[PDB]
Amino acid sequence: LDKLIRVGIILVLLIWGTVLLLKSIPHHSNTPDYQEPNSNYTNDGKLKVSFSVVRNNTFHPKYHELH
Amino acid sequence: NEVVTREYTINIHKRIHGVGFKKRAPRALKEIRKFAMKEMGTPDVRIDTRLNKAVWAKGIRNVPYRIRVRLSRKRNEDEDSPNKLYTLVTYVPVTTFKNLQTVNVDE
Amino acid sequence: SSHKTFRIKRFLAKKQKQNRPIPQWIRMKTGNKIRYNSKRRHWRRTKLGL
Amino acid sequence: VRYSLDPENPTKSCKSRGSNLRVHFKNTRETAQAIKGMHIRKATKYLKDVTLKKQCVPFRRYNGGVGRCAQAKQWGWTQGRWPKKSAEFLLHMLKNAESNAELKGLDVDSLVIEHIQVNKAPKMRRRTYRAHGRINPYMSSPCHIEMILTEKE
Amino acid sequence: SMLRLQKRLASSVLRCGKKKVWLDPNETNEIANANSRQQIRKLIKDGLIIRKPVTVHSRA
Amino acid sequence: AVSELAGHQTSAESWGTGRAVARIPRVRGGGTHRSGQGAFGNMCRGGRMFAP
RNA sequence: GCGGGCCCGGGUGGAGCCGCCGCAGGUGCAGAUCUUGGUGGUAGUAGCAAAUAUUCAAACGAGAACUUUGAAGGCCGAAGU
Ligand SMILES: [Mg+2]
Ligand SMILES: [Mg+2]
Ligand SMILES: [Mg+2]
Ligand SMILES: [Mg+2]
Repeated sequence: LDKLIRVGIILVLLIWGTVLLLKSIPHHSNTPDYQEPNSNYTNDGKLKVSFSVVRNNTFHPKYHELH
Repeated sequence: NEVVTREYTINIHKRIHGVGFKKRAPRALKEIRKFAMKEMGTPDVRIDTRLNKAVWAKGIRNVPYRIRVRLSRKRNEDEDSPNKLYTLVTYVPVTTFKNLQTVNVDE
Repeated sequence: SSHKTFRIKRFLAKKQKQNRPIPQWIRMKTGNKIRYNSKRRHWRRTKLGL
Repeated sequence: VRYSLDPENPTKSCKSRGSNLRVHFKNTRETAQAIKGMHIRKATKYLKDVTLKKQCVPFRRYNGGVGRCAQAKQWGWTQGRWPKKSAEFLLHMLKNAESNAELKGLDVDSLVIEHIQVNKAPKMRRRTYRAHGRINPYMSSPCHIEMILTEKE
Repeated sequence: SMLRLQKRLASSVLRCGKKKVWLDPNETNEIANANSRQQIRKLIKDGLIIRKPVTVHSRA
Repeated sequence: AVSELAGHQTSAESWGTGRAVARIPRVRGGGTHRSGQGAFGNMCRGGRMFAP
């Protein structure tokens, strides 16, 4: 019976708290994977900065020859 | 003891001497802060907005040579900061600065 | 371009729908080797050269 | 985890470490060398003075191009700077170590830094754009820092 | 804390440039919860937000 | 035996002299890692084994 | 053991391995401006300097030179920023 009374108390406390404190709350939207997707996107950005750099012809303004 | 108020006339002319045109009024406010810190032993100095307007009245290149300000030390009533007291500097409109001394405004 | 044709609009719509990230519950599957979408497309780089 | 130079008396010693901290390795190493062997209160006071540019950190190994200052005369050295980010990063480490000692049941005002070590962390990669269509790496140099405090007084 | 939306909406409601939009610096909290218009118009009616007069360009 | 096409499926040309590279056929163009890298040689990665 | 190398001791490691008689080879690297990958000195260095300019107070905030609000000083000056 003690467990049941504890459950009742918890439920009433939660209801009171929400009514007098918490703000707007989303119903359910398949709670974002962002908690680990932060590190996943950190690795993804490490991949993104690893994009291939195209080769280029090095400029060199040389002088004249010889005669 | 530490709640006294008094008036000072700061010579901005000899403190902003040799500074650039675009860094003269900000230097004037920096010198006002330094003057308040040196006179009143409070690292926290708050400048009144009207004092800023008085400093900036004639643009950034031309700052008034003399300006008379009130130096008031307060209690910092509610902030739980390491600085126990702070100083408030208020602009005093004055016609002429001749024979004006650092008169202490008794409370 | 605000003057697009129907085919181009359908292509853009399909790309936009494909740009979304991978759902989290995929990671909990038994035989899963995928950690991120790895095919995300941003509009600054990889300019979708139509 | 594994600590290099394990404490001689684990009963009266606390530990603290951090992984992949985005702070320059050379400045942090110099600050750790300067702070090594100090008392905990002295170490905190020295770090706070460094943040206020009242005391400098002597640069002895990585001193190429470092300017000179009068603050370095206290250490018998010429080079010196005032690394702020490194000082804050290892001051948070000092706070964590003090909390660990307090939880473990140790005298906070008797702790000294017996061991402190800074190791290089894997580099983050960014890119910079140069002349004639060239791209060169623009990479961060994070570090791993671990230290052991021992009650010695 | 963040009142760019309110100023942008008040400029459209008053049909001014938002250079003349004056948000009350004291009661910013009451401005903050006015995300939608027709509620900013209520603040205009209350006088919390006013359109400032144009800068004087004398001709004399 | 190894496949006859192993290593020669690429179209690689050797960059001429006047460049810091070492006169080895390299992958032509592209924005890939396998671009200007090296092919057709037994000393190159991927490449082709000597005397298949 | 002249040598090519090899046999034991200790630690880590967790699942296959070696000697001998013969057979076979994609069988031994210091270089080839060799190929691929990684890491140093340079070096906490070059640099973060094209187009006049910012300052004060408050708010949110753990944290404010860079956010927002108000005030002041400026610029773009109807072929306009
Ligand atoms: Mg582009
Ligand atoms: Mg280019
Ligand atoms: Mg430099
Ligand atoms: Mg002009």
